[PDB]
Amino acid sequence: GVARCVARRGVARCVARR
Repeated sequence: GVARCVARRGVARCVARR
């Protein structure tokens, strides 16, 4: 449920984790 945007080598990856 937690939409987390993580910067992965410049790329902004928004993934929902629980």
